[PDB]
Amino acid sequence: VLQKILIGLILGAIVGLILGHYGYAHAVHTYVKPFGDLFVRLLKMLVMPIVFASLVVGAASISPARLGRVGVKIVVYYLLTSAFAVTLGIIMARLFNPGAGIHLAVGGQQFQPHQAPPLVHILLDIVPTNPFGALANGQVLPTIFFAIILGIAITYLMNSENEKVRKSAETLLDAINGLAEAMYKIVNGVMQYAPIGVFALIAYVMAEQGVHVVGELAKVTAAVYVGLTLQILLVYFVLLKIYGIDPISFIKHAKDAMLTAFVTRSSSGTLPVTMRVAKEMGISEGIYSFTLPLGATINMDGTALYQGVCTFFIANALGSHLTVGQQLTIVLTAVLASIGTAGVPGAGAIMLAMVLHSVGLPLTDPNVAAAYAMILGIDAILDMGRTMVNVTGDLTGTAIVAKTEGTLVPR
Amino acid sequence: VLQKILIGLILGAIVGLILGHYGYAHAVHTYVKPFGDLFVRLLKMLVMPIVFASLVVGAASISPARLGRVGVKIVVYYLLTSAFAVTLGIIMARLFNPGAGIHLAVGGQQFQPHQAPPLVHILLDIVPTNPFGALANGQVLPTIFFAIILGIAITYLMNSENEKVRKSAETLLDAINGLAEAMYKIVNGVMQYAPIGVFALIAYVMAEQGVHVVGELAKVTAAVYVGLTLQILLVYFVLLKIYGIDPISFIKHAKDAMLTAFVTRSSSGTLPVTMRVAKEMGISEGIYSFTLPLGATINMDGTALYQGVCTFFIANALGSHLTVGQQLTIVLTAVLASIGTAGVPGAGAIMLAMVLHSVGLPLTDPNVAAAYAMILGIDAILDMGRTMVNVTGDLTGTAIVAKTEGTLVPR
Amino acid sequence: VLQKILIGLILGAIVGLILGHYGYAHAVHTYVKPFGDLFVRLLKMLVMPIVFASLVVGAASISPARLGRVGVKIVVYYLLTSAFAVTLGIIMARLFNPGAGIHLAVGGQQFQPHQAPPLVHILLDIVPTNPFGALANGQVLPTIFFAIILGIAITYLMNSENEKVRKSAETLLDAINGLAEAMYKIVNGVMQYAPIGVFALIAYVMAEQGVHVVGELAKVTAAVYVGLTLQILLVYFVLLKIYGIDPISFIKHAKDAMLTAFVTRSSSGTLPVTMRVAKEMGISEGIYSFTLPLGATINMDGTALYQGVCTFFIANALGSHLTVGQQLTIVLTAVLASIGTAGVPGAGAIMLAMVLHSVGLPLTDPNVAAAYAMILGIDAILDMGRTMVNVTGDLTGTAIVAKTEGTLVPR
Ligand SMILES: CCCCCCCC/C=C\CCCCCCCC(=O)OC[C@H](O)CO
Ligand SMILES: CCCCCCCC/C=C\CCCCCCCC(=O)OC[C@H](O)CO
Ligand SMILES: CCCCCCCC/C=C\CCCCCCCC(=O)OC[C@H](O)CO
Ligand SMILES: CCCCCCCCCCCCCCCCCCCC
Ligand SMILES: CCCCCCCCCCCCCCCCCCCC
Ligand SMILES: CCCCCCCCCCCCCCCCCCCC
Ligand SMILES: CCCCCCCCCCCCCCCCCCCC
Ligand SMILES: CCCCCCCCCCCCCCCCCCCC
Ligand SMILES: CCCCCCCCCCCCCCCCCCCC
Ligand SMILES: CCCCCCCCO[C@@H]1O[C@H](CO)[C@@H](O)[C@H](O)[C@H]1O
Ligand SMILES: CCCCCCCCO[C@@H]1O[C@H](CO)[C@@H](O)[C@H](O)[C@H]1O
Ligand SMILES: CCCCCCCCO[C@@H]1O[C@H](CO)[C@@H](O)[C@H](O)[C@H]1O
Ligand code: NA
Ligand code: NA
Ligand code: NA
Ligand code: NA
Ligand code: NA
Ligand code: NA
Repeated sequence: VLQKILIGLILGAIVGLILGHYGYAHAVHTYVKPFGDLFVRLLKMLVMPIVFASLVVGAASISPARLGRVGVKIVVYYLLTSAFAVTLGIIMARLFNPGAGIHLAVGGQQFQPHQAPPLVHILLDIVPTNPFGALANGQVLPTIFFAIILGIAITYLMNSENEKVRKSAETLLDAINGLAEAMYKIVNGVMQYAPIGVFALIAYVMAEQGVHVVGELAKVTAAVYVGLTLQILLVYFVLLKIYGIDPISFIKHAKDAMLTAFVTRSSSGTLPVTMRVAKEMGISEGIYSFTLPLGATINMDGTALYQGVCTFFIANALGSHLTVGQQLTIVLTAVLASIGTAGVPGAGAIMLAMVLHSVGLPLTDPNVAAAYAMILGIDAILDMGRTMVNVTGDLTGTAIVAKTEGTLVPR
Repeated sequence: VLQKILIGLILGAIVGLILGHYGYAHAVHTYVKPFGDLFVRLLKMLVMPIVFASLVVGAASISPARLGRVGVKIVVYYLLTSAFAVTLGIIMARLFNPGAGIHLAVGGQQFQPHQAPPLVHILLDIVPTNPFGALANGQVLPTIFFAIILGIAITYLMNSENEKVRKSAETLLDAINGLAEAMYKIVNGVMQYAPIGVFALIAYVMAEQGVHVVGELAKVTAAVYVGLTLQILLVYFVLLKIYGIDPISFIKHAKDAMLTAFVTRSSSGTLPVTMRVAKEMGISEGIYSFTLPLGATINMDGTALYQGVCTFFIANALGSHLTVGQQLTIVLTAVLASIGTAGVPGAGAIMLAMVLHSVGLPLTDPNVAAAYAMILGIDAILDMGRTMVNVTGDLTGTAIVAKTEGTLVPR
Repeated sequence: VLQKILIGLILGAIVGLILGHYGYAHAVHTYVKPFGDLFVRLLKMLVMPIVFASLVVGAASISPARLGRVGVKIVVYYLLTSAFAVTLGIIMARLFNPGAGIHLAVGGQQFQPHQAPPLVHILLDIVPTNPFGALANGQVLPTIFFAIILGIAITYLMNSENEKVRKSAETLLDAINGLAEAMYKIVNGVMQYAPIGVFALIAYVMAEQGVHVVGELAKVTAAVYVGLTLQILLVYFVLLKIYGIDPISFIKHAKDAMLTAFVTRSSSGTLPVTMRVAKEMGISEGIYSFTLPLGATINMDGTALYQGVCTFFIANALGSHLTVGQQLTIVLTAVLASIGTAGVPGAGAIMLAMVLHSVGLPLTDPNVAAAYAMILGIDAILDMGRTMVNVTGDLTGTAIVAKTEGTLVPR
């Protein structure tokens, strides 16, 4: 029930700030957060079953050729929106000018960012050498790959002349479809707990980081969140309408994944809600079962935009000036970064470091590190918004593609 | 066949002691033990399939509400019996006074015990973020959690108005039930090898550690084993009868898991036998599929009792006196310890260290370490008994709960 | 299509050598190899599903007793052919005298070989303590073990008097058989990409290592490849014909796995092709589903032969002379080595080190290391041939056993 999570969101926000103000933050950490973390875990639990099972069923429902057209379409969409995101972040930064006048003292946290594996590696790894391992290690891309191959192959089998082959292929499908159906059913149950979860999650963030949102760090929050707002209005909404979708209808249907993403701060972990949203939008499983898990890992408009704003904040705080040529470099790098970290765990951190280095602000610089460490103080706050844009772009792309594919039913 | 394993148990015991006496222990290690270790592996092999599959089928057979009442009931039972166990160990220690007069020289083995993760962590981890990972990593609690959720959800699906949904849910169930049935079938085969396995296992223990059972270490063995005996007679038997179960009937049915636990020294690894025992007792799968795997990981009366006796042995050997207040502390800590190590691998070692530290005998003390190292010399001997009490308590709880739940058939 | 891969093999070979000669090797590394590596990954992807599923179906189709006779038969075959292989390598070495006159300077690469776990360990580990873990970790032997047990048990279940038990066992079988069928279907698709894959793979090897094949390293290549040829002609062919199989028919059917092994340099990774080959030979799934995965891990005639030739090359390069008694030692050790590394990852490297040490040439000797490092320069070249003999022996054994088992249909 929407009312209820919205109450949880609002109540938790304010109680978090109140308790955080009176230095009862470590109480919230101890006694409250747990109930939030549970919600997250409960959702994450569904991910690898619901992604795998849904895709096998989906991949087997529609023609390979359509799937491939779907793939081209969304990939292009994911690329363009990402590029506009990081761009919009630069604009947002140049307009609001966060991080300026800051003269931080070196010391405190240092980082040695992990290096992104080469692009070839990352592409190759889309193909699992062991699908059972990919499922157990929770690797989404390889799971996507195998699910599709298996689904396609199942369809061939069901067109066999030998009944025995047909029947055993049907059984596997039905079993896997049983699992898919089950995971959607479980989502409905989990979402009853959402109010308590949503409450506890936001409460903790507000109690911990709500307080830190002051001075220049408020400028960053503003720039970021105005940026994120603008991506939704000026990009998604406009696009949705161009392709004959009512933005309000979409929000109406999408609201559940959007709210879950915001608090959960997990694109991956919101997937089950996202995927149910698309189902309830009446989108073909042959589409969203592919696009949404893909988008969840490679399509992060929120993050892109943040990377722009963060690069400028750090540059400002060091008194660096970013030429237009450097601004170009940021966009390019941001786009490449998300491609070249596609499967990689903790890809957000790596990307940022790549983007920062592209304009000569290595995180291994003590002055850069001081600046970064400052903005990290409120990352949870930032992460909520940007995660939610991350998910919302997936549904937008999925909606748009679904819409251009017109009528589409199983074979 | 019972006769046969009892012969294996007895033959192996005596041949182990004979060979061990004549310094042919490393022969037994080399050429005999392997056949025992095989038996253990063969049983362990069934665990994660039979736990998962059985629970899905079970969770789907009975109402959630009943399952929850079942859960409350056994948890309470597991708590009370654990508390009495460790208590009975203290009593057993104060009566027999093991470890007294010992003045060990420092040196030899040292330990740095692993720390137990915080209680919140341990509770949260009951919920797997990846069930395929939990299955592959052999994590029982999270597997229990997911199995139940999946089973419940399958039942909802089978009440669907859409035939297609019903059918695919049925298929998944039947597939999983096939796997469950298969694992029970395999147990029957494995247990034919039990005589050889039981023989080799006990032979090795007697040949290695049988000899060490002398002086104060005999006092410890006595105290422990008298303790373990007393738990069965004064606790399980009495309880069984209060709840209208014949202790001899129970033993008659239970004997197989009891004997397997004793030699196998693995609660987890005995599970398949335990779970077959409960089936042959005619207990609802909706009950024992839940209670027995749970009890197997969190309900260890044998270990609790040992912890009591071990704390006193170490204290005695150092000339420490344990006030009544400290004795209280041991009980509490022992109980908490098993809760706060629920999922954790090598939880036995951690628990003991926690209990020892609770009364000011840290294992990082060279004098404590010398004392502990002494009792470790015969841990295999000790472990046999205590493992068997560990398993037996599970069946007792399961029997009692099953009995209070009265008539119970699938929906 | 055969024509096409043969064109890929030939084209790639020559273009590799041409580009390699003109110092464009790192181009081939960068822009070509990827397409080859993809082919390998695509095949590896099928391995654990197709091995597991095929064996369950197979083990359930034929009587345990037959399976056991099959097992004895192939094991014996695997042992004899291995012994002849390493022997033939010694002969090949004494005839061609590779490595003689070489006086290498110490320095460059050093190795500390991993130690093989004890034989008992390796045998025990055939039995998985967690089959889900064995599947996810891609452990073949334990997967073989469990698949067989599960398959046998399924058959018992299907002879049950209770319909419910029968039906749920059937469903599991059909589901698993669906998966098996699917993997074979996928192989057919993958093999359409083979021409491009085969091209890129060979191109890279020729561009990288083709050039290094000169002087004494040419002598080694010759000795090895003549050896490998001779194993096929004098051993497999002769054996095939003794047991009433036409060598050319066999090659005709086998060619696909042979060519895939050669380029792929992965016995494991060729399995899916190998297993399809045997199916198309009309061999019982109850046989090849067992023998081929087994042979793929423990039966490596190519490697054995190489080990012989490599031991002599190293000995020659150091000016060591190998007595007839030492030559005996090599054979024995080579045979034992493959047994005592059965499941072990990177078993090839370990085996070689064991064999080298058996005659007093430890890889930790800087002079030995220099010699070994030299031959490593062309290992890819060597590996192609020896991998292909490795696979071919599996099909030969499988064909021979299948043939001696006469008519064999499901129960
Ligand atoms: C459904 C509509 C309701 C939406 C409302 C849901 C709550 C959103 C919370 C944060 C969003 C990001 C804004 C960050 C807020 C920071 C709090 C703050 O400014 O506190 C500073 C401190 O009080 C001075 O020292
Ligand atoms: C079914 C009824 C048959 C039950 C019998 C099964 C065997 C039980 C073995 C050990 C249990 C614990 C007792 C430990 C025995 C230690 C042996 C011992 O005392 O030997 C000392 C040595 O001989 C002096 O130097
Ligand atoms: C189907 C029939 C066609 C079969 C053909 C497929 C290609 C086989 C390639 C290598 C095999 C092993 C031989 C190794 C060849 C080494 C190349 C070489 O000798 O080059 C040295 C260099 O040119 C001087 O500096
Ligand atoms: C006519 C036959 C076409 C078969 C297509 C089968 C499925 C196509 C999949 C879509 C391809 C588009 C690329 C999507 C891959 C994701 C990119 C990852 C970048 C890190
Ligand atoms: C079916 C009837 C539903 C009524 C309309 C509900 C619309 C709710 C609007 C939610 C849109 C965004 C949700 C995310 C909120 C993020 C937190 C706000 C702080 C920036
Ligand atoms: C009326 C709806 C109730 C739904 C209950 C669903 C299943 C209940 C499970 C039993 C709950 C009791 C607690 C058992 C958890 C194990 C404790 C672990 C401690 C480490
Ligand atoms: C159906 C007929 C069965 C006859 C009765 C069998 C009863 C056997 C008693 C076994 C009870 C405990 C088994 C574990 C033995 C532990 C080793 C003893 C040393 C302490
Ligand atoms: C009459 C009952 C026989 C049951 C046999 C069940 C299956 C037999 C399997 C074949 C046994 C031969 C040994 C093969 C094991 C592989 C050896 C690995 C060496 C590293
Ligand atoms: C069905 C018609 C097929 C025609 C006959 C095809 C026979 C091809 C012969 C291939 C045999 C070996 C294949 C591996 C080649 C290894 C590379 C050669 C260099 C040593
Ligand atoms: C406003 C909420 C989002 C709507 C997204 C529009 C995408 C339409 O979705 C499409 O609709 C077709 C017609 O029913 C179906 O046949 C297709 O399977 C489906 O993909
Ligand atoms: C003495 C061996 C242990 C017996 C345990 C008694 C628990 C009874 O078990 C119960 O029996 C009911 C009546 O048949 C069944 O309907 C229930 O499913 C079952 O849980
Ligand atoms: C030349 C290609 C290899 C041929 C291998 C010969 C092995 C024969 O294979 C056997 O044939 C029998 C008769 O059809 C079948 O009933 C058996 O299932 C099968 O194992
Ligand atoms: Na994007
Ligand atoms: Na996304
Ligand atoms: Na207990
Ligand atoms: Na237990
Ligand atoms: Na061999
Ligand atoms: Na092989």
